[PDB]
Amino acid sequence: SMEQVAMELRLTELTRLLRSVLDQLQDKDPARIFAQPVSLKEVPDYLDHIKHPMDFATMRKRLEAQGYKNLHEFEEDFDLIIDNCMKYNARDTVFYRAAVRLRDQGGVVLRQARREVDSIG
Repeated sequence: SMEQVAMELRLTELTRLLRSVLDQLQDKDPARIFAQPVSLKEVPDYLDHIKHPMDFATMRKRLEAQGYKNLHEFEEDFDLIIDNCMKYNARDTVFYRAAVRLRDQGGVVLRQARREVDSIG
């Protein structure tokens, strides 16, 4: 049907917006602390601490498979990146502080994205 292809046109254009947003988020992480999953070889206890790991490459795989149905789902994954790091790493660490900074700077990007998703539809 044609309406399935308009919705697919909706999902497709959400994906185009979300890719730009992801690239802008991933620019606020020049250290690449959040680029890949935490290594279970290097942190073998990680899953005892963090139940739902996330990272930018994992978000990107999902985006490219048109796996984000709305902005809420995408924000949930970006919030896992931040939140997992602030739980696993102590307040006085380079990791924790990188997450705070990503959260702060990301908020600006996400605030305008929410306006574009509502505005464009």
